[PDB]
Amino acid sequence: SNEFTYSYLFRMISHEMKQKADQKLEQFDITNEQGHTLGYLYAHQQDGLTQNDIAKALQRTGPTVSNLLRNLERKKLIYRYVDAQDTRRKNIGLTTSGIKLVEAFTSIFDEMEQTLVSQLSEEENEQMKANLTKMLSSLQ
Amino acid sequence: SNEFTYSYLFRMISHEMKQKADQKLEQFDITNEQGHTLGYLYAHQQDGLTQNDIAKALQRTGPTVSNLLRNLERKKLIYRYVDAQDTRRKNIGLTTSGIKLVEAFTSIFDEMEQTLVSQLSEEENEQMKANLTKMLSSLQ
Ligand SMILES: CC[n+]1c(-c2ccccc2)c2cc(N)ccc2c2ccc(N)cc21
Ligand SMILES: CC[n+]1c(-c2ccccc2)c2cc(N)ccc2c2ccc(N)cc21
Ligand SMILES: [K+]
Ligand SMILES: [K+]
Repeated sequence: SNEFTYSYLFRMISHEMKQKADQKLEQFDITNEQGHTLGYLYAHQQDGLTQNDIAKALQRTGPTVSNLLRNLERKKLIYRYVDAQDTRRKNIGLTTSGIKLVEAFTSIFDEMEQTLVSQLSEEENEQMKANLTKMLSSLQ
Repeated sequence: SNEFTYSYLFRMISHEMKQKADQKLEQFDITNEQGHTLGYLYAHQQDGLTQNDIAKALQRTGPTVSNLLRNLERKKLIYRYVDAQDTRRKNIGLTTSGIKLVEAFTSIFDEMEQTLVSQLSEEENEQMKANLTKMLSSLQ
């Protein structure tokens, strides 16, 4: 409808999506930082990740990353295994519970997006995302 | 672009609009409640508003409204004048500084909206607002 400002519609949609996601998030009890770490591992552990690599990629310091990985390992969401190429070296990866956790978190957003996408045709979705991007561009 | 989720675009646009509005808002130093009161007065003072009317419309109690109007009157943003129809009665309205303040606040959003609207054609804007409303509908 034309009775609403873009500000209102965007505020409400964003608020609602946030509320749903948050209500879904309160049962993980894991840190934002740790969530980002687990997601990075989900996306890149096939590269054989070391602590330093995680530090660089996360743009955090070594001891902070150490703290995170220590806490995640305590929770049994990650583990360290001997490198297949070089048995001298160790790599960090997800455990089963970690993979499950990342997939759940991600499924929340994938389902939300799919819900939104299914309301419009492919062309309508394409036009919508393009106009949204133009608008945001107009906001910077 | 299709590389972004609706969640991202809506979060960013809403965040940005919020940041701009807030940065514009920090120089009024007046309450949210008082802002709403002043806006209601801007929209309806021609009806000859009484304290009770404001209470009903704002869905607040009498003494709370009294507190608000007391503070607004202290700041010289509102005033009480004798009713033209019934000199027995008094009405609440904006002063000059109040009208100016409401117009400034409102101009922030009108300008923001106009900025957003000018990026798209009228048909594009109409389609966009309609799809946004459908989507929000899909979120409730
Ligand atoms: C970095 C995004 N992010 C956030 C997050 C951090 C800050 C603000 C907003 C959301 C997050 C927040 C909570 N509570 C739980 C899990 C995650 C998470 C999990 C995985 C991932 N790949 C990114 C994640
Ligand atoms: C009621 C909207 N609202 C809010 C507001 C309140 C709560 C949350 C968000 C914005 C507001 C917040 C500040 N700081 C200053 C002025 C106003 C305002 C002013 C006029 C109006 N007609 C509505 C107004
Ligand atoms: K790895
Ligand atoms: K009045």
